[PDB]
Formats: sequence, structure tokens, C-alpha cells
Amino acid sequence: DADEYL
Amino acid sequence: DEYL
Amino acid sequence: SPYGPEARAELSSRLTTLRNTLAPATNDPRYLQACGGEKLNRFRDIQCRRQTAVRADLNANYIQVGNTRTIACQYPLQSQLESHFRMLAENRTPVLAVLASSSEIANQRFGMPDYFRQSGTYGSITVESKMTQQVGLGDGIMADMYTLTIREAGQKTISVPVVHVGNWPDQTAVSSEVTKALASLVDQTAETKRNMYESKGSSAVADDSKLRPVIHCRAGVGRTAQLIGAMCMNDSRNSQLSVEDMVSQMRVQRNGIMVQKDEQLDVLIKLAEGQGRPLLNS
Repeated sequence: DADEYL
Repeated sequence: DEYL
Repeated sequence: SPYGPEARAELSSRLTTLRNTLAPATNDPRYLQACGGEKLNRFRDIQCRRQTAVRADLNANYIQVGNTRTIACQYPLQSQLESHFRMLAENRTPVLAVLASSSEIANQRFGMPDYFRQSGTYGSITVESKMTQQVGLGDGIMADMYTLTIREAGQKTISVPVVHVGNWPDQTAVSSEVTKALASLVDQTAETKRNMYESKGSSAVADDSKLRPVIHCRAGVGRTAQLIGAMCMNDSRNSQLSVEDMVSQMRVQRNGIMVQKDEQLDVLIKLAEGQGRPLLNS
């Protein structure tokens, strides 16, 4: 996902 | 311009 | 004495020679040159080592002191912000330490954009700033922390921890005690973030050029070098690494000005003496 590192 |  | 006036004089002698040899010449092959057009260097006397440059359009360098890996740069120019943010995101930056004072940032003549204490748009990149904790470092010196969330279409969204010391004026050096506390905070912050990336199986763990703390002040040679030196002495893997090694490595990997003021060098010497670490190489 685009924000998986958040 | 210059830092020193 | 290994920390007496004789040794200190010898150390200064060797470092002075290195600075002169590293002095930038016209179109020096050793230093990154402006790719035509916009300005690259904030100061014409503060150049970026080409072989260790992070980006062709930024004044920033990869630096390894002993086993300690970091990135040291100048305060980004307005026109360099988009590239600066992309660099921060791709590096999976575990911590960004800003040592420029609020007074410098507020001085419009200095051209130092407040890019981390407020949200904004820079080209195709959008950034969100959020305040987090505040840690006292001693002597009234405060470390204000933030989180910067960087978003760009087609790219993974990345949040970067920020440690900002806003009361450390240029051309000066905070105490060894304050510096030691700052290095500990910066390393701890990076460790927590780095661990998160490892728990998610990030591919950055396998890239020697990524997951590096990023540190800058105004020029990226005075305050920045004092902190990087303290950080390498906080690395348990650097036993026997001398002060001579530390400074020579920062200078060869960025420019001959690293550790500008004599008072800044004295802080590194004092920290070394406290550990029984050598000042010179035999």
C-alpha cells in the first residue's frame, strides 16, 4: 500500500 | 556569498 | 600527556595542512559543479565532494566515520526543496537533525526556508508537519521534535522524524555535555525508526546508501561536524578510532572546512578524553 510505511 |  | 598542549598542537598542525590541500579550485574535479543554471552552493567557499555526493543538484555528502554512516548537507536553498524532500523519502531517513537557529531561519536575507515546521507544497511533493516531543539537552538548549510526512503521486508515502535545535547560534559550540546528550537523542530516534523499517522488511536495509541520519545547520560544516563527531564516538563499533581519523574522514568526504571553529574541535577532544580515545594516530 502507498502508506504502508506510515 | 562566503561563509568564512 | 596524550591530551596535553603538545598533542593538541600536533593535531591542529595535521588538520590545518589537510584543509589547505582540500581547498577548492576552479572547476575542481574533486567537487560537484553547478549543472548550469540555478545555484548549487549556498556559499562559494563551501563545496560538495563529487565522489560522495548524494545528488547532482544538492550540496550534500555521504559520510562514513569509522563504522558510522550519515549524510551531511547545507541548509537547502528554496529551489532545492523538492529534490531535498525526494532525497529524504528515498533514503527512508531515520532522523533529520537541523541545527540552524530559529533566528537564522527567520532572517529573510539568509534564504533559509522553514520547510519542517509547517506544511507545504513543493512541485509534485506535498509535506505535512506535526509536532511531537520536546527534549531538554542541558544549559537551556532545547530539542524540538516533529514528524514530516512526504507524499508524491506514484511514490510510497514516507514520514521522517525531525530533531530541531533552534538555540545553537552559528560560529559557536555548545558544551560537550549538551553535545553528548544531542548525539544520544539523534541516535536513539534513528534506531527506533530504523527498527520499524526492518520489521516491515524494507529493501533499504540492504542498501548502504539508505537509512542514513541526515544532519545540517547552515553551511553543513561547523555545528553539523561537531554533532557527527559526537555520534561516531557514541558508536560501540568504533573502538580506537582517533580524533585525527574522525576529522580527516569528514573533510575528505565533504570539504576541508568540516569542524570549522577551534572551539568545536575542542569539544570533540574533550569527548575523546572522557573515553580514553586517542587524539592522534601513531
